[PDB]
Amino acid sequence: ANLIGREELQHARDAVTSAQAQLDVAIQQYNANQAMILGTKLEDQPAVQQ
Amino acid sequence: GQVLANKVRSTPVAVSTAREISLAPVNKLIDDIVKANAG
Repeated sequence: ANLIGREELQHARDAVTSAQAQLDVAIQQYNANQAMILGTKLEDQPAVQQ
Repeated sequence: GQVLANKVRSTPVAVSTAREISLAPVNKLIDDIVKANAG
């Protein structure tokens, strides 16, 4: 309805995008950590077997 | 006269090939292991 400045809408939209990107970073970090487990039992992990 | 041998030949004597191993099965095992740990 044109009741706020357009710079306020731009800032809010950019904030949403930035939050999405930060969430992506966190998710990929967690996925990277899970690459070393692969959901196997404790005795099946390579180090314990070695 | 021919007292000392003076000829060469490009063919070996007494070739033995047994005890030479083929590495296919171990390569299959390696592929299987690598595929299991990639997800």
